Amino acid sequence: RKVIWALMVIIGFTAATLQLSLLVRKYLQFQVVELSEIKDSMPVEYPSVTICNIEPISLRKIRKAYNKNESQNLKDWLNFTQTFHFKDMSFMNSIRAFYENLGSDAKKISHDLRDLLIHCRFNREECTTENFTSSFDGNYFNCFTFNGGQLRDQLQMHATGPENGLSLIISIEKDEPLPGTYGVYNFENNILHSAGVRVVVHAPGSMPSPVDHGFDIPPGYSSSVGLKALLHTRLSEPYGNCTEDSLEGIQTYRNTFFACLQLCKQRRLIRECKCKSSALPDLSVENITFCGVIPDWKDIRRNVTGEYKMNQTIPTISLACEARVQKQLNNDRSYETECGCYQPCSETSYLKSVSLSYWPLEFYQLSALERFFSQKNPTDQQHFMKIAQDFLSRLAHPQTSYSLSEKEMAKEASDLIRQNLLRLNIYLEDLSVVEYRQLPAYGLADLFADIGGTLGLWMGISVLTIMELME
Amino acid sequence: RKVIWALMVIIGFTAATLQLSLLVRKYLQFQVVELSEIKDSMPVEYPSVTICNIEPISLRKIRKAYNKNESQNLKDWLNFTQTFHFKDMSFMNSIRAFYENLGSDAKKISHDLRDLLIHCRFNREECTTENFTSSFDGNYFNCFTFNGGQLRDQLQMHATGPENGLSLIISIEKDEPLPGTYGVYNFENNILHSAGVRVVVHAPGSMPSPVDHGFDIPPGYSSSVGLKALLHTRLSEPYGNCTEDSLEGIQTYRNTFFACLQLCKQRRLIRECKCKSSALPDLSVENITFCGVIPDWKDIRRNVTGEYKMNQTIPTISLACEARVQKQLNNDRSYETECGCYQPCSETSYLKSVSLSYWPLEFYQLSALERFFSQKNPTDQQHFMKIAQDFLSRLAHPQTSYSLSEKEMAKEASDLIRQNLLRLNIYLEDLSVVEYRQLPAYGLADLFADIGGTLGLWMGISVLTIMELME
Amino acid sequence: RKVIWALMVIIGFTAATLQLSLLVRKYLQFQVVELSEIKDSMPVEYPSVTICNIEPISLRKIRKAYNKNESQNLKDWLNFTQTFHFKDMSFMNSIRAFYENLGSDAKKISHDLRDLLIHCRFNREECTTENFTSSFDGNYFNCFTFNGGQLRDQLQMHATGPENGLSLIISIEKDEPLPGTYGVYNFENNILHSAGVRVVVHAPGSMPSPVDHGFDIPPGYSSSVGLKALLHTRLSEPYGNCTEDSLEGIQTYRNTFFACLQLCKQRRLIRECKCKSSALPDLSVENITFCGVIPDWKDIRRNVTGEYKMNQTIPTISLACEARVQKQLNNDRSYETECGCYQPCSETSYLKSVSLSYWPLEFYQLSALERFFSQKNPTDQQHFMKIAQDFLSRLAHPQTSYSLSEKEMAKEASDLIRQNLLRLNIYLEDLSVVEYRQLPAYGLADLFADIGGTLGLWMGISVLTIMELME
Amino acid sequence: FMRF
Amino acid sequence: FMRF
Amino acid sequence: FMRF
Ligand SMILES: *[C@@H]1O[C@H](CO)[C@@H](O[C@@H]2O[C@H](CO)[C@@H](O)[C@H](O)[C@H]2NC(C)=O)[C@H](O)[C@H]1NC(C)=O
Ligand SMILES: *[C@@H]1O[C@H](CO)[C@@H](O[C@@H]2O[C@H](CO)[C@@H](O)[C@H](O)[C@H]2NC(C)=O)[C@H](O)[C@H]1NC(C)=O
Ligand SMILES: *[C@@H]1O[C@H](CO)[C@@H](O[C@@H]2O[C@H](CO)[C@@H](O)[C@H](O)[C@H]2NC(C)=O)[C@H](O)[C@H]1NC(C)=O
Ligand SMILES: *[C@@H]1O[C@H](CO)[C@@H](O[C@@H]2O[C@H](CO)[C@@H](O)[C@H](O)[C@H]2NC(C)=O)[C@H](O)[C@H]1NC(C)=O
Ligand SMILES: *[C@@H]1O[C@H](CO)[C@@H](O[C@@H]2O[C@H](CO)[C@@H](O)[C@H](O)[C@H]2NC(C)=O)[C@H](O)[C@H]1NC(C)=O
Ligand SMILES: *[C@@H]1O[C@H](CO)[C@@H](O[C@@H]2O[C@H](CO)[C@@H](O)[C@H](O)[C@H]2NC(C)=O)[C@H](O)[C@H]1NC(C)=O
Ligand SMILES: *[C@@H]1O[C@H](CO)[C@@H](O[C@@H]2O[C@H](CO)[C@@H](O)[C@H](O)[C@H]2NC(C)=O)[C@H](O)[C@H]1NC(C)=O
Ligand SMILES: *[C@@H]1O[C@H](CO)[C@@H](O[C@@H]2O[C@H](CO)[C@@H](O)[C@H](O)[C@H]2NC(C)=O)[C@H](O)[C@H]1NC(C)=O
Ligand SMILES: *[C@@H]1O[C@H](CO)[C@@H](O[C@@H]2O[C@H](CO)[C@@H](O)[C@H](O)[C@H]2NC(C)=O)[C@H](O)[C@H]1NC(C)=O
Ligand SMILES: *[C@@H]1O[C@H](CO)[C@@H](O[C@@H]2O[C@H](CO)[C@@H](O)[C@H](O)[C@H]2NC(C)=O)[C@H](O)[C@H]1NC(C)=O
Ligand SMILES: *[C@@H]1O[C@H](CO)[C@@H](O[C@@H]2O[C@H](CO)[C@@H](O)[C@H](O)[C@H]2NC(C)=O)[C@H](O)[C@H]1NC(C)=O
Ligand SMILES: *[C@@H]1O[C@H](CO)[C@@H](O[C@@H]2O[C@H](CO)[C@@H](O)[C@H](O)[C@H]2NC(C)=O)[C@H](O)[C@H]1NC(C)=O
Ligand SMILES: *[C@@H]1O[C@H](CO)[C@@H](O)[C@H](O)[C@H]1NC(C)=O
Ligand SMILES: *[C@@H]1O[C@H](CO)[C@@H](O)[C@H](O)[C@H]1NC(C)=O
Ligand SMILES: *[C@@H]1O[C@H](CO)[C@@H](O)[C@H](O)[C@H]1NC(C)=O
Ligand SMILES: *[C@@H]1O[C@H](CO)[C@@H](O)[C@H](O)[C@H]1NC(C)=O
Ligand SMILES: *[C@@H]1O[C@H](CO)[C@@H](O)[C@H](O)[C@H]1NC(C)=O
Ligand SMILES: *[C@@H]1O[C@H](CO)[C@@H](O)[C@H](O)[C@H]1NC(C)=O
Repeated sequence: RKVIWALMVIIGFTAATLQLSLLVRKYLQFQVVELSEIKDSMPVEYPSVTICNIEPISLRKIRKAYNKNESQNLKDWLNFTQTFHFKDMSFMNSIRAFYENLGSDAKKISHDLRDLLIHCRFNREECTTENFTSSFDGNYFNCFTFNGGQLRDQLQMHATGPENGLSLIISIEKDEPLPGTYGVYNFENNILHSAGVRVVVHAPGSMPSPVDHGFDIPPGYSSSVGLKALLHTRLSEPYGNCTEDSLEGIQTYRNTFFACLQLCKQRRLIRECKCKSSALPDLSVENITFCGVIPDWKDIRRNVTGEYKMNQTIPTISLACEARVQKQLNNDRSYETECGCYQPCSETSYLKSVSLSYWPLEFYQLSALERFFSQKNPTDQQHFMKIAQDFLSRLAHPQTSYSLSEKEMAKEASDLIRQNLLRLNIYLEDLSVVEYRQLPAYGLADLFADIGGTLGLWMGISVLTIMELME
Repeated sequence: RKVIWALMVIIGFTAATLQLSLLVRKYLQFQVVELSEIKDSMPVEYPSVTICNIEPISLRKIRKAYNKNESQNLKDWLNFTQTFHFKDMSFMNSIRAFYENLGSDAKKISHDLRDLLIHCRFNREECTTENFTSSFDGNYFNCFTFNGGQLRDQLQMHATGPENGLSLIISIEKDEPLPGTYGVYNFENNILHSAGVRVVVHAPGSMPSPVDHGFDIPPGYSSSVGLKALLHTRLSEPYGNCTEDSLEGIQTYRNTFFACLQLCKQRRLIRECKCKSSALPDLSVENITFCGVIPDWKDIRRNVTGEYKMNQTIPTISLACEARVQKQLNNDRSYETECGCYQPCSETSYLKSVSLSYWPLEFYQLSALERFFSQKNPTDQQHFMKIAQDFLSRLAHPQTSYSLSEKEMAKEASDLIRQNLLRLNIYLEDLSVVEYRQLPAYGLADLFADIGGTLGLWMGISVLTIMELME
Repeated sequence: RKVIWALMVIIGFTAATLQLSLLVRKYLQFQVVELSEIKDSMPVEYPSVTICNIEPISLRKIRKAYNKNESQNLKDWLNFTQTFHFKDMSFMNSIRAFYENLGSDAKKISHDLRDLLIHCRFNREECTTENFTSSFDGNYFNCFTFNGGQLRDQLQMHATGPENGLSLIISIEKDEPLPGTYGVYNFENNILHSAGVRVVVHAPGSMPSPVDHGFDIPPGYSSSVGLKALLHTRLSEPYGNCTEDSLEGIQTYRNTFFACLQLCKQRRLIRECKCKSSALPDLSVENITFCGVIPDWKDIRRNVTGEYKMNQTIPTISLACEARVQKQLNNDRSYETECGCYQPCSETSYLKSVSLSYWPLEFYQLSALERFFSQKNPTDQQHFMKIAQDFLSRLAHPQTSYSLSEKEMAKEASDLIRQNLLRLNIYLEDLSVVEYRQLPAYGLADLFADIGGTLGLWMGISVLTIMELME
Repeated sequence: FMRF
Repeated sequence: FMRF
Repeated sequence: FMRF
């Protein structure tokens, strides 16, 4: 009768041990699952807000330079870029090439936060330009970061709504050009030649991507960006490969996958060709310069010896190589696994809802302009705010109904103000952070809970089989 | 040989019972997991839509009051707030203080839905002002709620798209001010002094939060708000602590966590200081009045006895106490666990996508204005629609190409209409509700499924151990 | 003593087999769970972008027709739709009825992509009108689809940002009407009578729903639509009932649930009444025509015999039947289970974030207009771009500061350009696709892992019970 | 859809 | 809230 | 980037 006993015991043992092997195999493939939960009690970290002027250059500083005699380089540069033939003519008829081939003048022409940010107010407390760290970005020359993680440790929202949040009255400084001057529309550029502010609401301590990640905002409108905070926490080894590292770039940035991809693209570009792209994050590696830098362009323009014929092609080898490598990188994602890099173990993103409204009312424009002057403008009678304030002040102090002229003055003041000024509120709609946490699909505690009951008896029965077998 | 039997049985029993204890412990910690599924067949409940005018006061009613002699209080109030010095001078140079210190006049100055809502159309059926319940909100004086859960039980969308949804042609009634009058820009206010409509798309039967949860919408644009419905269902005891209760406030509201937090903030403010804030939801508790109410401000302005020097400071103790408590509450979330309150067991939220377009075309402006008059305006020749309609009607009935003047008339009509009028569509993009349901991570049925197989045999083997042990 | 043995064995067997039955029952209900994970390496499929002009007709072609003598039908149609009384007077005072009752003239009046799309640029490479497939939609007459899945197989984004994405400079061709002509505002229409472009960003190869799924975009603004790709993969039988089929409509479309619902609504409408709706997708079934087609309207207008009194009612039975069936379908979702149809096993959706900015700067308007002419306009001196370009060219070539007139010319050019022109960027913000995959809640491998350990021993003990029982 |  |  |  023991034959049936042995056969059924063997069959049961094989079944149980195959089941246990299947379980330990399921654990061996370290699967993960993303669990989303709304945490309404965890403190919300206010993001980092990078504001850029969509128009990089300022026509006011340009006009000032022509009225003086320090614009010669620019006057040379234009005279150079528009006399010789260049490949990618659209690139060096643009402003990025102007930045690359002469950087100091580009800085001297770019916008300043003083002139740009006219009023700032965070968490019901006044903030100044001292809360914004400046940085540079080609085609978005000057970009200023509030809550950049450098001046102060970090900023937190304990309150929702646009009242408890960043509020920026910004003048885009859209100034009328020189009397006989018009800019060149770079048609290979999908983002520039627009009036407004490019805002990047990104994770605190992470480098901004004004081109890729920014959203633009128009003048003459109060635009409110309500944010919902998403916290994506990942698993390190062995379940995943995220690390709590920090990107290098120019300055230590909190790690984000896209920013690291941009940095490794810049490094690959630096390796393949001996130049660097102003589209990608800066790296400041000696002696690497910008791609599309004609080193002797001043000498070429200065036709000291007549080997440079009119409308002659200029090589620009580095620019072509950069274009080739950028095309290969943009049309193929295989590089993403070479420079590797990893997702941040903890990442913070934001769902932004942008809603705009007509701002400011013609009723409040005079009271606005009064304070904007009283705080920021002691000079420059030839300014929009001043011409607008003259109209509004003669309306409010004539010394019934608005006359046609009175109406014309009010309308001209409103057009000036709303062509130049915009309010931008950035706030948390709710303090409930939506957390996507990566969890082990088959935890080790789960393995123990699913094997121990079998294993405790079946190791003993294996010992029984041993004793019955060879003794 | 039985010694090995006893030892292996004891080891197996300890392993199995430790495994069972681990399982029952896992059940003892009543974990929950949020499961998201797209339900394409459940009926979608159309939200509650609260429209507010971003400009609380109406300059038309103000001008009418000055032309009459019932504005004296206002004429006194201004004369008071601008002669004496007050702390938080920005607060009582604002309109909220005007509301608080004299409410009836603020109501008489605020906007009316008749004048505000010019055409309404829901689910391809005409709707009037009778479908909107009025309510009051400081700095957003009059706020009108469609589908507020009071007039009718609830409203449902069985069809998507902007055709089967709310459509509101709203005139913001942006009227030119008095000939020599300008408003005061309250720079401690990040949302006002803007032209448009503040729209709150909130869960049906839940109190609106025009400041915190509203999104603003500009005049002269048809803005379409497409909604995707999210249904978050939570677990009651013992897994969670949500309840299907209802907030009290002024009127019974469907419970939402943020609204309850605002109500308990208002109650804490009522307890700590003996006043109430117009920023927070109203409570109407006798004999509590608004913070920032100067009870004898009429007597102070009426300088019957000269103890009130020019530009003298006025105490406003209650306003300072309210500011202190509000600052402490806004900069610290620890209060959230005192007033407790709970998330609604079932909550409805909406992902809104707002897209605007230039409205109305100059082609259709005359045909629009004709009906807006024919339905709503028998009076007020000194109105924008009337002056605009005169221009358009003389264009369409001169009695080729537009002349410069004809062009000027068309442009002036278009500017008037698009400064005052806006279309707002609010609709469901899709009827697939995204439901986040909280489910027991380790259900009791799961506990039984994971213990019973062991337990059935191992209670019997425990009985065996008993019999072998003491008998 | 064996009695206790038998009783405890029976109890354990019943417990274990009830547990196994509970598990196999849990498997029998083929539950599914949606698991969301962010895949950062899978290639992202660029969507299909359908641009429509919010104004269906073009006033320029209308004026050209009146200047010629081929507008007679239109001149008849208007003369007919106004002379006689019709039910739903708003419908046949609209443009959809004009399309339905005379289609060829509606096509001849509608917008052409040449005139509409002025500059296109995808993935940093120039694209022309040859990349857009035309299609027709009542009230959105001409709708042009980029990446429609017909001209080329499919398009992929390997790069983020607005630079590597679709960029469309579109002229809405908003032309001033005839000198004494005004359009009729159809107040039963919540989407028309607006200036802009209706953009549908939909799954590649899926029919566009410009009304239900489109979002509108205003002229004079560069609007950037950043897309986040969501991939929802479902389970076929037996867990679900999705299929990888293709809708028929006019042309083979990739299956989407909403589009199939619209098609089955159109089929139900074709069955119930013998006509077809221009609101729903076209089907082209002989001999079914459009609902609201008055077959002899030309004969009715031609009052050859005086049985048609002035202002007499015209029956329009088919239009009323279509309205009845559409109302019943829109107010009741029970039809959704009749025509059945299924969700696509694999579906692609997009979270779009639309941000607009003032475009183009007055600095770059001349350089823009120069190229727009040099590429697209050899004729039509009576055009906005030409009048605007005249102003800008006399500003830039006068042959200091702008004079009042110079300022007036600049402003008039800017108003023309920004009334007619708009830039639209559509791009992927990130290449990380959020994938919601439906997974078996209780997989068969899980059933085996949860039963085998018990089953291996307990079938053997069942054999033991057999042997002990009847032998 | 358009009057005079 | 409004001056002259 | 700008002509005359
Ligand atoms: C670039 O600068 C050169 C000067 O080096 C300009 O050439 C001059 O043009 C003026 C105008 O006719 C002549 O009177 C001078 O004799 C020229 N100088 C030369 C040829 O050495 C040239 O026109 C400028 N081009 C641009 C596009 O600015
Ligand atoms: C904005 O910047 C100001 C000035 O840098 C900050 O004010 C300082 O805050 C620190 C603590 O963070 C204090 O120790 C200093 O005494 C403050 N100085 C002044 C002049 O106020 C302010 O905290 C910053 N605010 C934000 C939100 O970043
Ligand atoms: C650079 O200089 C050389 C000589 O100085 C120029 O060559 C002359 O150009 C003029 C036109 O201004 C011609 O009339 C002559 O025939 C050319 N040759 C000589 C020997 O004079 C050349 O054009 C200049 N190029 C630029 C770009 O300035
Ligand atoms: C980090 O872990 C991720 C896990 O997703 C790896 O991503 C995979 O990389 C392989 C490499 O050939 C690709 O084929 C897969 O398509 C990637 N995604 C998967 C498997 O979901 C990644 O390679 C790891 N290493 C780094 C440096 O990121
Ligand atoms: C507030 O009202 C008082 C009136 O009680 C104003 O004082 C008057 O000002 C006029 C103008 O010069 C004088 O002619 C009167 O004699 C004043 N009456 C007094 C002092 O009792 C005061 O100017 C008003 N202030 C504001 C800001 O409106
Ligand atoms: C808008 O309000 C009108 C009037 O209050 C509602 O019309 C009434 O609807 C009820 C049923 O809900 C009927 O019993 C009445 O006979 C109707 N009266 C009139 C005059 O129409 C209408 O239902 C409301 N619509 C919405 C969407 O709230
Ligand atoms: C309140 O009234 C007192 C007296 O009626 C005012 O005090 C006088 O103010 C005038 C200025 O108008 C001075 O010339 C006098 O010297 C003050 N004293 C007296 C005894 O007349 C006081 O200014 C008034 N304050 C306000 C705010 O109206
Ligand atoms: C209701 O249940 C929630 C569960 O999340 C409780 O929230 C926790 O409250 C404690 C109290 O000190 C906090 O420390 C935790 O941070 C909260 N969140 C957790 C644990 O995720 C809440 O307190 C319970 N009671 C009420 C009235 O809400
Ligand atoms: C529609 O067309 C008819 C023509 O068939 C118009 O009727 C004519 O109106 C003019 C203007 O007074 C008269 O001189 C003609 O004698 C009429 N012809 C008739 C009656 O056969 C009619 O006015 C047009 N209506 C509209 C709205 O366009
Ligand atoms: C846009 O359309 C053009 C012309 O139809 C496409 O260019 C062709 O692309 C195919 C391969 O897709 C080549 O075989 C042809 O030689 C190309 N012809 C020309 C004239 O360029 C272009 O690929 C399309 N681009 C997109 C993004 O759809
Ligand atoms: C269709 O034609 C008939 C007759 O041709 C019209 O009937 C006459 O209308 C005129 C008005 O223009 C009246 O004065 C006559 O009394 C009517 N009867 C007769 C016998 O002439 C009828 O009005 C026309 N209807 C339309 C819509 O054109
Ligand atoms: C395909 O499967 C879905 C599963 O959700 C079915 O949807 C259910 O259909 C029944 C039919 O009466 C409804 O009562 C349910 O409300 C639907 N949703 C559920 C159960 O979640 C659908 O009917 C199936 N067939 C088709 C053609 O879609
Ligand atoms: C770059 O050029 C400079 C020339 O001054 C040289 O000193 C330096 O060594 C070069 N860089 C490297 C990495 O050699
Ligand atoms: C300059 O040369 C390019 C090609 O070499 C040509 O297209 C362009 O028309 C030329 N311009 C002038 C002013 O000669
Ligand atoms: C508030 O004041 C009134 C004065 O009329 C008084 O009757 C009432 O009792 C007071 N409130 C409370 C709660 O005592
Ligand atoms: C009023 O007093 C305040 C401070 O007490 C001062 O700042 C202000 O300038 C004074 N205004 C006038 C008109 O005296
Ligand atoms: C529709 O009418 C045409 C008339 O030419 C007829 O030939 C055709 O058969 C009809 N359709 C059907 C389905 O019978
Ligand atoms: C035409 O008849 C309708 C109703 O039959 C009426 O409302 C309308 O006013 C009439 N119009 C004219 C011009 O007679």
